Amino acid sequence: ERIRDLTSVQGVRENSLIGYGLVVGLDGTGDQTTQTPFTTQTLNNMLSQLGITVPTGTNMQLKNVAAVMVTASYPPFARQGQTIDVVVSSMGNAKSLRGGTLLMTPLKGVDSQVYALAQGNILVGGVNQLNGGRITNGAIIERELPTQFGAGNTINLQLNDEDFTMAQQITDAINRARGYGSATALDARTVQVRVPSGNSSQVRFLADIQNMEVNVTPQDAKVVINSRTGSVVMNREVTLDSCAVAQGNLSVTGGSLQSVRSSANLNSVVRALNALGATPMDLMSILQSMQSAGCLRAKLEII
Amino acid sequence: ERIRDLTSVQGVRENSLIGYGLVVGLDGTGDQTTQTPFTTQTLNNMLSQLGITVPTGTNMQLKNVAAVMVTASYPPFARQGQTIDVVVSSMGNAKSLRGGTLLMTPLKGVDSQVYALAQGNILVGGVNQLNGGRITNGAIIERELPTQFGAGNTINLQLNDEDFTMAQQITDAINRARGYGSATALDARTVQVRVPSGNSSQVRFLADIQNMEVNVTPQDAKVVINSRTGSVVMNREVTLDSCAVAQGNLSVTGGSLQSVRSSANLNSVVRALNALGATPMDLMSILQSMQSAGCLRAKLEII
Amino acid sequence: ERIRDLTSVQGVRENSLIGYGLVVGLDGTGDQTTQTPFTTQTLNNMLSQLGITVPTGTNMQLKNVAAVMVTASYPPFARQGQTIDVVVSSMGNAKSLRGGTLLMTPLKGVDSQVYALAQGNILVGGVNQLNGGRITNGAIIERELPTQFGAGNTINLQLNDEDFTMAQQITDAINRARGYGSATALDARTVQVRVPSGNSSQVRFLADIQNMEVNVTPQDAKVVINSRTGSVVMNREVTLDSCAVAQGNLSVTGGSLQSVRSSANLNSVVRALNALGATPMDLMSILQSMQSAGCLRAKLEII
Amino acid sequence: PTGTNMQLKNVAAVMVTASYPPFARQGQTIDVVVSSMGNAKSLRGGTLLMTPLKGVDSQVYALAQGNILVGG
Amino acid sequence: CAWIPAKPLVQGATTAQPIPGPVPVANGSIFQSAQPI
Amino acid sequence: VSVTQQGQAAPVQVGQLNLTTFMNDTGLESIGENLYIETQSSGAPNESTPGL
Repeated sequence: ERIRDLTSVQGVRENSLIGYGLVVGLDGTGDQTTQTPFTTQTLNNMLSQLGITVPTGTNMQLKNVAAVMVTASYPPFARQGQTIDVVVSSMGNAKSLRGGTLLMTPLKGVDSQVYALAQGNILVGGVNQLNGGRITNGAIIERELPTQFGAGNTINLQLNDEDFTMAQQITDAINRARGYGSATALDARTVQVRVPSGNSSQVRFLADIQNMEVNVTPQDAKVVINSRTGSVVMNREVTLDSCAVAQGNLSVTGGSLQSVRSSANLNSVVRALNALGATPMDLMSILQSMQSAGCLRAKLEII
Repeated sequence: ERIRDLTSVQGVRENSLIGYGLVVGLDGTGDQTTQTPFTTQTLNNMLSQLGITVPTGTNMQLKNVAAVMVTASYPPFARQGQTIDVVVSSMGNAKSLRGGTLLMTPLKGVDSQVYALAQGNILVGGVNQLNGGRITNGAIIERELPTQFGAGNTINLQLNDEDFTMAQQITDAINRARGYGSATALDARTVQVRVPSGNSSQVRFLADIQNMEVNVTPQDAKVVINSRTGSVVMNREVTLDSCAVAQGNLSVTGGSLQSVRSSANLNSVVRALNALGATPMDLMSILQSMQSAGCLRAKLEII
Repeated sequence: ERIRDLTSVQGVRENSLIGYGLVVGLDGTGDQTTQTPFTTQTLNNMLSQLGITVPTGTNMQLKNVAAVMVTASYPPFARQGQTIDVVVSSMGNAKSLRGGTLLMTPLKGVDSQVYALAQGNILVGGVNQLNGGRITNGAIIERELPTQFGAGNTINLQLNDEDFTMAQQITDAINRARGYGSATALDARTVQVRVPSGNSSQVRFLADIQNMEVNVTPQDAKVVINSRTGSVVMNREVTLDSCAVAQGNLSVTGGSLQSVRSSANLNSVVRALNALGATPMDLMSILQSMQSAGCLRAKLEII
Repeated sequence: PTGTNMQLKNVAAVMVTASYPPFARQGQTIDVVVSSMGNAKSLRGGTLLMTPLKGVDSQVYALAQGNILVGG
Repeated sequence: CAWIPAKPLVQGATTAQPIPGPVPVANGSIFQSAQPI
Repeated sequence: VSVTQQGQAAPVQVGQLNLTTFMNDTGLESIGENLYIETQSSGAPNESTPGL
């Protein structure tokens, strides 16, 4: 059950759907409608569609209606009649969408075609975000996408992370499990697999391939630094080289220059860095300086 | 597993993608839209695309919408349908993006072509940055880049750091592992490797090469000084020469002139510099003066 | 491993790259944009490139955008696809760049050609500088420089410090290690080395030469005085001549005239100068007066 | 545009001085001194942009760019 | 009178074409200087 | 708001000055310099064209 966790099947992908709607039933926490003319304009549009023509010159000050944007994911092999979850986000000067209801909303694709219709009740946590909510099974699929699955005798497994070693390992595992020339590698990210012609046979082949177990070879050493959240993460391949480190208000537990020993595994690296007595914000600067000097034998990525 | 940590494969590189978008669902912490006309202009553009035409003369004062810039990395051998992480950063006078949602955003390359589409929910730490966030698997790849991998019988390993000794060591290791004329050195940074013609064979060759172990020869002595963060880092090759040092409010633990002994290894250097009793900010000036005089037998780099 | 620390190889040099960019995602600590018109002008340029045309007459008051200058180093034998670190510095009236993101920035050379593209997240220490930051692997190399390495049978080792004795020592070491006429000296700074024609052979020759050990002969006596930082550094070759010294508020530990004995090594000099009981700021004037008189048998350099 | 008010706070105009060593060769690096020229308060964490270093004959002999170290 | 040929005050060509720059040297430096005067 | 331009024989419309009406006017909070902030006792500012 590792191949399904390391790769994705070519043609089996997700799309993004967007749409505009109105959320009603709020407890006076909707749009002000004086700074958001589109709310009243679209409410008048809906009323006109339903058979009510409000005169153009009239002041409408609503409190229970909010103009919202609805986002959804079009799943692979989606069929009409199926339901998907949607996210509803306020667009202007609304206060809360706690007990609102989303009216009929057409969800358009990138090609500006309706692929789903959204309508349901919003669930809002209520420190919690008030202007955003989620509706489970809130949209029904209305259009279906053609696909080439089942045509041809080749399917590509696309690795989540590029690696020649992992691509070769997956290819060798498939060849060890299902014949000599069952899988070949095209690059560091794509493995081409030969499958029998048809739909059911390819589904069977993919079902056998997906749950296969592949031992993950060691990746590249990498230290991920998030300055916006104040976090540091080091994987198991990080090593250290011996060198001296000095930083403000940090001293030997003594002098301001502290030795850092040569470290081979991650436990040694953690011990050496904890001997410094550094706050993670200080550890960020220490790690960047050590990468500049050359002690840190890892790829420092700031995210 | 050291060659993969010391070099990069020619043609296996990452690109940078940029785009503009709108983030909705904020709790009154969005753009003021009076000092940022582009937010309202692009919201009107989106509404017009969706079928709603707000009259040109109208005052729109939103609070839950922020105009943002989205940045992403195009991975090597990227295939359409694959997902990548994106970074979302506010552009003007917005207060927070804590619970926002990124709408459909096309990510352009340097050639101003769409290579990915971004849409998802932002994660913001919440001392923490409020105007910046990250969306994991927030963008789907839409375009693929042609490449020459698998063509020809030559591939170049490019060292992260230039070194004739390390280039020769990598060349000798490859020749010791995979035949006489398997690898040759072109300069201090590039090692040319002969591979069989084809795609699968080159993937196999790179998989064997990448995890090979190479003993790292000693680099150049280097002292990295970061005055903006107040840090000093010295690698294992730094030595010291005997000389006298004087600085304000520093004295023998006595006279203001303190002797610094000749030091061969890093432990001796650390001991000699800690005998001075110098704060790291004082140590920066001391090290610069010693480099000027000639005691410091290392390359002093200010970063 | 001393020749690599004493010399540099001809043609193996570093260049400097500069560029202009915008940093977004700040927490209200960006440019005021009223005193920095170029920030808004370049933001409008970027938006126009992305497809958004903000009308010329409009007031844009941003808070999360700062105009920055990006500096980088082009390494020797740089290849496209490789990543380098960049420094990001604010240009006008910005308050902080703590959690900012650098957008697509072309790094130009002296010839005004793009050699790299910079984009990433800034790391700022946070007494610490707030308007300056560093991005590790923040720029990808896009252009490559032609070079003459591997052509001809001559390569010049350039000493960091000019010295006839050190040049002769390096020449003699190379001749002792790799044949009779392998290296010759051209001046006090340059040593010419004969290498076989080709690329791999010269890399092998330089790999053998670089890690060679050379005993450093004694340099010129030198006393470095930094009045701006208040430091004095004396190397091991400094000697003293016997003479009397008088200075304000300094007396025999008695009379204001104190004898300074003739000193041969550095320990004797340090002892004689510490017997004076002089503050380093007083020691600066004392040393300058002694150099004028002739007691100080060293070169006094003010840095 | 020529008519515009620019009031900066993070930029200082500076003069850079350096020493050309004996037998200097292109590609070699030297130390430089950076000194403020008018009404600036500090250069503690500044960065020097691309600066051509001229000789007495008004010819470029070096290019200066780096991070300044100030005692403080 | 106005048809009599005359020599203008500013004789010769009134424009100059830029000369293409010298070929850069293969030394590993971006800075390339024209032949100094 | 209309502005006359030289040569042009017709005023050019620039913008509408809208007046804000409150349902409880006494409950506004006086900031000082001739300005009032909305208050929970004087909520819902209604922006309307003057005269209606």
